[PDB]
Amino acid sequence: KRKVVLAEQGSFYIGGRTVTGPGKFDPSKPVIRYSNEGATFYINQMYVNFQAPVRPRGLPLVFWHGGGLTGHIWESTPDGRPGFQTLFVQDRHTVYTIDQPGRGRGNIPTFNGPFGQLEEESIVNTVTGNSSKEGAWVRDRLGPAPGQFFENSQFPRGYEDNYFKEMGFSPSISSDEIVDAVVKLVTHIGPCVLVTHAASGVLGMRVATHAKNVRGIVAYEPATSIFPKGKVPEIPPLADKKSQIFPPFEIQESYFKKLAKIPIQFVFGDNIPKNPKSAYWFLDWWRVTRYAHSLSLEAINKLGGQASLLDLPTAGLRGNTAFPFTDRNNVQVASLLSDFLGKHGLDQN
Amino acid sequence: KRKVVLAEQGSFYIGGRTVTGPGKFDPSKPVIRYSNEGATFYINQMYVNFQAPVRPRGLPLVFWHGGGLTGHIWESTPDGRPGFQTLFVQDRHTVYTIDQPGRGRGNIPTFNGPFGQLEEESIVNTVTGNSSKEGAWVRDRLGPAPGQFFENSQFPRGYEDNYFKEMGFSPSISSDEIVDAVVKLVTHIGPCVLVTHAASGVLGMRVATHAKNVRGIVAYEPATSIFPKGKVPEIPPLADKKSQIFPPFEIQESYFKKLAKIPIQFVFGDNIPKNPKSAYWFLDWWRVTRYAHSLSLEAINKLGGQASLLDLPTAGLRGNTAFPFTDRNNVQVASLLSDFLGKHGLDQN
Ligand SMILES: COC(=O)c1ccccc1S(=O)(=O)NC(=O)Nc1nc(C)nc(OC)n1
Ligand SMILES: COC(=O)c1ccccc1S(=O)(=O)NC(=O)Nc1nc(C)nc(OC)n1
Ligand SMILES: COC(=O)c1ccccc1S(=O)(=O)NC(=O)Nc1nc(C)nc(OC)n1
Repeated sequence: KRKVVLAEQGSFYIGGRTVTGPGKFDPSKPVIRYSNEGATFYINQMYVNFQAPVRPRGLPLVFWHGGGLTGHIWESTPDGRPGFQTLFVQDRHTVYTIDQPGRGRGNIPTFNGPFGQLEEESIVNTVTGNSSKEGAWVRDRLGPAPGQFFENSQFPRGYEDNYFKEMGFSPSISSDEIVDAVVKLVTHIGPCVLVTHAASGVLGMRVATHAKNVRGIVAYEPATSIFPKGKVPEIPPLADKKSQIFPPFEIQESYFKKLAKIPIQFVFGDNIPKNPKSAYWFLDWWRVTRYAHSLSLEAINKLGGQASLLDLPTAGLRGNTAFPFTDRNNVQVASLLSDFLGKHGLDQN
Repeated sequence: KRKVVLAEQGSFYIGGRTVTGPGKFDPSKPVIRYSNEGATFYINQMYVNFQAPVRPRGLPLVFWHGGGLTGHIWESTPDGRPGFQTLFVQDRHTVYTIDQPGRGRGNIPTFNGPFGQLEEESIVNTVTGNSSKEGAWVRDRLGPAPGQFFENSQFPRGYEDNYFKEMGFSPSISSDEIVDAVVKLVTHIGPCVLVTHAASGVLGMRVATHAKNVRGIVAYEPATSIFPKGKVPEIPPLADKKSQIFPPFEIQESYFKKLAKIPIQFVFGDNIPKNPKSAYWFLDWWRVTRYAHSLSLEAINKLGGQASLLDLPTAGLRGNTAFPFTDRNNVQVASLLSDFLGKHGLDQN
């Protein structure tokens, strides 16, 4: 289960831009100084790792971590079992894993001065936000409240510290610049499949509308829905009658229609309530978010698309959290991803 | 050359602590708030990646990136050639690569509020520092000034964008907590060899004094020298008559003496001047820093140690920058590391 034969592996940086400070650089003066003087900074670049099997079959897969995460989530589970990177190299696909701009090995754009500030220019905000352990517990549906598990949970219990340690903040890089980096990667790779998660769901949909090389999308528990501009359907508030899900992203119809040209599957785990749940905000949020996604997929299919929603319990998999690819049954989740790739000819040369 | 066979690979988090905000978490209230209310945060943890060959021989190697870097520098060179991770798995060692706390996939400790601030506590400073491309160019001895290359340079010229994109800022995490994370890793792995670089040089020396499982150290271009407390020798200022090298780190003699029990090699590349160089601050800084290291190694050897300084040009390798393990001749640099491991039996079971 653990062995991997790689024809090659490596990593590289792609995308980003530069910004410059005032003045000029003098090599005779002391170089280590609290100064942006004469300085060029590379910002907003992305880190990319690849592992290629011997005799690859089908298209390369690009695994794109969710919000506050890194490519670690595709390498191993919190309890140390193989992640989708190993499983899909064994399945004879070349596997790319990224750390998007602002996360992990991607660039965090800060300089000499208050965080994110280059002289009088704010590149990213000095004030950050970040989830807590308690917030992530309920966001990821480990259970209804921090420290409590659903009876059926597939989470690797006992490895809570390892799991939460993988999460962190993201600086306020524009989503446009994150999408731009991945479009550039897709141009470099050629035809490929995006496998996204949570926050990267909407971003991968956007990439596909800018990059014909994206030949398929599988999105685990996408966090933000997408619709044609001016065609957002009625979406109810949450059960508290005060809160809303994330405002759906709206794109020009000419771009939205490109989503009808490739197979797209959204995958949801377990324990999303069918009925309003005012006592558990994030459970209710997932109910309405999943509903919004069902309408988004319906809109793609009304344009001639092939967009599907897979609820893992309907496939016989019970208890999955919002990270099904690191849960205890992740091999069975991977099997369902292999099935999708195979049906759509994405595992053939 | 590119093929690699792994018995297993993976990644995990280790080390760190938790800090908490005020109050209690309520799962019925909107979870996504600009608030540290009832929040627990994991901070200062380290990311660790491992790749194990089939039938390893000798001790595992722990590659520890320099300042502002990540484990990427051991994965691949800027022009995409195999890094030391691949080369040493091929050489039958299990290889660990880390992103230390504050860098890459390691934790950046920030919350809801100004960067680094958890309510009234400053976990790390809101004001950051960061090198520029121009500063790094001269720091790493690509040439005497930005845009210029030393004759016979082994830098992968043409891949400057890739190279500089791998560098970034570090938040003000205490060095004690960075050392602590690696001590914990060394306890987890067992007997091992540390391979350090620039800023991580002094940190690896510190780890060895706290961790008997460190059985050898190879340090590329270490940035800060280390001496027994009260026993720092006279070190001259730089040629500009005003600047100094980094204040040497001082440790109690009982800990310093632990450095005499293991083989230690410091490795330097090319173009460090033998004579004062007022016009090029960082070249002169390297001259005096290397001198200080020569005295540190002598101090270890006078306590019965096995410490040595390897100047790559004396071994027949010309043109190396301060990242010799990513230069064009990195295979030959790796061969010298294999030689060190073999001399001391660190490549035998
Ligand atoms: C991996 O999960 C997602 O991708 C994900 C999944 C669902 C919603 C949102 C995200 S997120 O990551 O973009 N953003 C996020 O979680 N932010 C956040 N911020 C605060 C301040 N508190 C909390 O509490 C949960 N969350
Ligand atoms: C990888 O190199 C080292 O490890 C390394 C090598 C030699 C010295 C220092 C470092 S460092 O990385 O700890 N710190 C550093 O470089 N800081 C810095 N800060 C500013 C503000 N400007 C510049 O200009 C160079 N440098
Ligand atoms: C690393 O060295 C330098 O950086 C370096 C150092 C000094 C001069 C030039 C270079 S160079 O690399 O930019 N370019 C170079 O050498 N060009 C060159 N072109 C021809 C056509 N013939 C010869 O030499 C006969 N040289």
